[PDB]
Order: sequence, then C-alpha cells, then structure tokens
Amino acid sequence: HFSIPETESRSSAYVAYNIHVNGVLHCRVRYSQLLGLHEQLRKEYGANVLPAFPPKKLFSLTPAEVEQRREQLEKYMQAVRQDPLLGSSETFNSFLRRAQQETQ
Repeated sequence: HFSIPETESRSSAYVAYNIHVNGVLHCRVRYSQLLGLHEQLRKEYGANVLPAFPPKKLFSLTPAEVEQRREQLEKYMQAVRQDPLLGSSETFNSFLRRAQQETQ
C-alpha cells in the first residue's frame, strides 16, 4: 500500500514527496524525478498503459496546488504499482530501490 502523506521543503529549495509503503517511510523524491520515471515507462511500454501523469506547472505551486499534486502523485503511484506489467517493471522497482537507498 503506497501513500504520500506528507511533503517537505528541501534544498534551489524544492518540494519533496515522502513516499511510504504500509505507513512506513520508503523514499523521498521530487516531482522532476517522478516525471522522468513516467517518461521512461512511457518509452518502454507505449503510453496507453500508464495513468495520466500530474502535469507540469508554469508557476511556483501554491500550498493548495502542492496538496493537490501530492494527492495525484499518490494515486498515480498506487495505480502503477497495482498494474501487473507496470508494477512488475525493473524500471519502476530499481527507481524505488535507489530512491530508498539515497533516502536511507
């Protein structure tokens, strides 16, 4: 069970998303990383397979916007993880493993 219950400000300061698994901190990542993840999965699997990725914004996000993006990334990651093909990919899992190492 993936969740993203919280964001943090880190640093050139940026918003980090604290991805949890079964309520336990797994990894911290920024939007740009999840975007790159999505783009690579799209390259590998061809699109009509992935959920829509929460889109780039042209202005710094308000707190409301951050909260919205957090909720959407949370559902996106859940959806990908629950997909047999996507959720089983080495691209998805190696990303998570490395993000976890860097977080830990």
